[PDB]
Amino acid sequence: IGMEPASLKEDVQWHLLARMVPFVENNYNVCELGPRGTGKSHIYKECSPNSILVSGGQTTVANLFYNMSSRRIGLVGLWDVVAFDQVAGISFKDKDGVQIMKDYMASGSFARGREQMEASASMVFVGNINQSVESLVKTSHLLAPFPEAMIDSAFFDRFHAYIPGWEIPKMRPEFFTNRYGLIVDYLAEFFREM
Amino acid sequence: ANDKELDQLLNEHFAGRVVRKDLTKLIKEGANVPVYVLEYLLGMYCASDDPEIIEQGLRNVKTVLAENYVRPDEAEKVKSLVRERGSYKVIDRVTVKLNERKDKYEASFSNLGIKDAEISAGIVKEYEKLLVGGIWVIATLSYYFEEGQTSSPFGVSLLKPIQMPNMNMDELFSGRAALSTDQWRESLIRSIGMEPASLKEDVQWHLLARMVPFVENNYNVCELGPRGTGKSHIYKECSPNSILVSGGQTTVANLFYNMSSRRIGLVGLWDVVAFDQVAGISFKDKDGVQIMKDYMASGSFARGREQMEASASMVFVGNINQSVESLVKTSHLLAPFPEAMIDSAFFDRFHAYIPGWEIPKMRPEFFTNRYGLIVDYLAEFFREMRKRSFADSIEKYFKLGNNLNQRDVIAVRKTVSGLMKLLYPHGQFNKEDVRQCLEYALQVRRRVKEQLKKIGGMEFYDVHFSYIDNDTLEEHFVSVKEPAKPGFLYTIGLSNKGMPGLYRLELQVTKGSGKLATSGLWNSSSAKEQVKIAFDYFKANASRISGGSKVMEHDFHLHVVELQNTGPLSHLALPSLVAFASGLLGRSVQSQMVVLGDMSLGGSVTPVESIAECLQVAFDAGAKKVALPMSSAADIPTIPVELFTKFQTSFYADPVDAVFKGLG
Repeated sequence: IGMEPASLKEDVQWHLLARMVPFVENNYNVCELGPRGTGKSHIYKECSPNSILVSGGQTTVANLFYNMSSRRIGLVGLWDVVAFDQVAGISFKDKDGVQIMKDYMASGSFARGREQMEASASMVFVGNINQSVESLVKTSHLLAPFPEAMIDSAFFDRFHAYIPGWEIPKMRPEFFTNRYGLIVDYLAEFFREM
Repeated sequence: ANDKELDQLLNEHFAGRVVRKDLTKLIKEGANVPVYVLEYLLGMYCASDDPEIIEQGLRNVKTVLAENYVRPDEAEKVKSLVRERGSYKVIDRVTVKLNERKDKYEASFSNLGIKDAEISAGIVKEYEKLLVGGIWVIATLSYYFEEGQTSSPFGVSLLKPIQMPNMNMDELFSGRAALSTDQWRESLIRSIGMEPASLKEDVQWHLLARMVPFVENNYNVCELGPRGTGKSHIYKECSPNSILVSGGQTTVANLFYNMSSRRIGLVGLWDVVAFDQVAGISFKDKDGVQIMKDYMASGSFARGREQMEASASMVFVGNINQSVESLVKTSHLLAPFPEAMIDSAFFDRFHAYIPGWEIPKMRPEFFTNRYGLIVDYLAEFFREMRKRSFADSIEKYFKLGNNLNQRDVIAVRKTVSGLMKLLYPHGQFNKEDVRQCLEYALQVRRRVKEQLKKIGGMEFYDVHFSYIDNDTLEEHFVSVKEPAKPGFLYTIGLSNKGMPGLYRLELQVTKGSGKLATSGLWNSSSAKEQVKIAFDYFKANASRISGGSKVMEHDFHLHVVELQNTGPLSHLALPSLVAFASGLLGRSVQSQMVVLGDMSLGGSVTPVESIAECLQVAFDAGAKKVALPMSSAADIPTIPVELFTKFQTSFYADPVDAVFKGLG
């Protein structure tokens, strides 16, 4: 991925491995919240062609899942990993978007219109930390940076992991390895075939 | 031991057609090939239950599904392997159509993208399910191309179904007849994954009520219960032919008819449609409530330029947060429904209320791990069973009571037909089983009728659901487990049979023209005439009793509710007159009074016949007060004084004095 194993502690290496876990698991929903500059999204935009990053926070339900007009499957049918960056920006025009998301990430398939479609895409929520971890624990829940529209126990309970984005240090050149590494899409196709 | 005998019975009469359930969740994960495919594959390979047999079958199933599955995006790649190698095994959903222009059988693969594969007549005639909705199969696709040919070079050489190929009526009915009713019921309960031995028999009947919608065409039912009672699992994972409208935001364009696309809504594609989280139901279009009313009324709804018929059965699954008794005393149990649909006629549509509170929360001792029916098997069982009808089986043994009008008759008939189809598909059944299914149907219908009563007032008061035996002519009354207002009182009297009974009289007074109407008098002409005499006395004595209230300017209806099932009551003049006085003056009758005796048109009161049993009933009723004529004073010594000691007795001189004693 370009990180230096010798320059990182073993726990941070485990966290980075947890970052790539979704690439091998079908319908893996994972949420990571971490400080800026910690290289959260680099793995999701540079290190894999089977992963897509959705920025801007505003995206339509049909675009992700299935279009009534064009009768074609959405992003979940096209990429192995779908990653929502800047989770604070997540907003849906339809109110059922949250419900259809919940059904999808619960069952791996969604019934929209008259038809139920399967999808093995794994969903990731990458967000920025604004306040210290101790203060966040004392005053609120760690999932606070999600907008109020999706702050729900049922919505969060489908999540399988909350990655400690604070534990990984902010990206610095000594963290960027310069040794021999596996080919990027070699590793990506490895992930796909596993 | 009995469950083991059930296993051998299933293996004898459902060979390769049933399977256990723990392996299903073991292989569940999230990979592919939906659950019924998995469990049919388990049933075909894993025959016995030797630990080695079980484990090897599991490993074989997993390795086969992991080796011969094809994902869509790589499908073209597979084609090349077919071309260069000449033959290749693939797992795919195949659907077969007859090309009459070429007069050949043309199979299409949903994932591979082949739309014109050639398939032999023998294979398609072997598995008729290829011609219905397409099935996941393992196929050895072969490639053979000729220059200038018109037929597609891709042909199917070998095809093995990973799903069920067929269901036979005769072996099905024979296997059902091979088991007892309790055994069959527990078999179906285990089929969903529930352990019947961990659930009470009444919970088993409620579970069967849950499967009732799948088997009866155009069946409306509502079930409200606490969180985690397992309401939605049946309607989501236990049927490929049912749908659960999530989010509450359903549009009549999406639900009934999208006139933009000229396409019928959901009600045309699924056998069961269920609304979870009923409180969240909100219709953007105003027609939603009325279109649902009409569809439940007929099963056919008019939209745009066409009348469309649909047989989808409608289920309303809801969550209750408060205790049962709180909603019972403070509200109606149909409270969770949104205010927009809280209407008498809308809930009049419903054929049954399932008591979700009586359902205990799921806990793996409730989850069976024994042999069960295949979910695909049971679902297509329901689908086939929908074509039949046992609704006329009720007339052979019982007749319905007069308190159920046409719609209540329709609802109970549909429910009894559904239970008959579930428990006795073979068509042979006894009079006791008809009794049981009929009484359950009457319970749920009466529950709905009580809710309609509480919501709408007068027009749903006839809630005394009962059924009469054809042979013994005995009537059985069935009920539900779960400062009197003016015009409300109690009376004790001998029935037509001469036995003492207590009855509640309820008078509703509105503005009108002085008319009087009666209900709940068991069509007794003498009782109606007693009521008419009482009202004539009330009109004649309006000045004496009311002191100015006009009887002529108001309309009155009085209803009789029987509490002890003693029979029809004849003498009603005095209680009716007391009801008139209480309702018109708006003064509550004093608590725990029973109005007794009868009065003639001239105002003469009659002694209470068998005053001893009447006052004993008053004691047993929880009363503390008695209103009695002076003619029953000579009957005072005939009762022990200790029985009198629990009442504060108030005698009266005339019916007007009876009014004064009652109102205080």
